[PDB]
Amino acid sequence: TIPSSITSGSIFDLEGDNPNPLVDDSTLVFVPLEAQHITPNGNGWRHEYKVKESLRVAMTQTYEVFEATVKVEMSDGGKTIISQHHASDTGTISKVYVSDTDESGFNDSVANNGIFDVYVRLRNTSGNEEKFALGTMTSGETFNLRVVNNYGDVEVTAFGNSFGIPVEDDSQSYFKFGNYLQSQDPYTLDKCGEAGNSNSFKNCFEDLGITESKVTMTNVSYTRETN
Ligand SMILES: [Ca+2]
Repeated sequence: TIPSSITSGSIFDLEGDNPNPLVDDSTLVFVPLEAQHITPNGNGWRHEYKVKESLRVAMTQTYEVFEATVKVEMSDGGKTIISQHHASDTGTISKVYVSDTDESGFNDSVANNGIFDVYVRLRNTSGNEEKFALGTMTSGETFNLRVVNNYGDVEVTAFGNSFGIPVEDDSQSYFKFGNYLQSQDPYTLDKCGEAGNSNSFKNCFEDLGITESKVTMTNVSYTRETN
């Protein structure tokens, strides 16, 4: 069953109220094309859970483990962030992607061919992102995701591949997970749409041919200890 920290809101706040991700006691379904949740600075639509403001502390002050069995069904060319450590500012600290773009450096890296790269970017102590390819998948396939924050040393494992480094600390950091669909051309990597304008993203996803984007998470666990 889905942990109560999620289902009850004791730890996580929901972004995108409808539909609710809990489709049965053991399954989370994140569908940003339906939830269509936005923020002032966002660059797409999201359906996502986030650690609530009151519990946030420095990356170096918690031990967190998130694990999930993740199935992804998404139109060719789609790109989403399915888990991330977010900074206090607009920064990010860790991001895990499922992505069908021409961005170089991954196992596929071929735009719009239905083969999604699964990779991670981790922001190091110098403030620079390091990226690492974990695997590839086609729509409908499933993989295992494990994200660990060991007091500032962040590790991601998927498809049996692991990568981790110490990350730039942020005093009010927070973990999020779900399906944050990115409004971006997969060929050119140009962003599409206008911040805060939900209709703009509507039109972007139509033009990008993104008519399916469903992240299903099962066998989910989350632990959090603070120091
Ligand atoms: Ca591809």
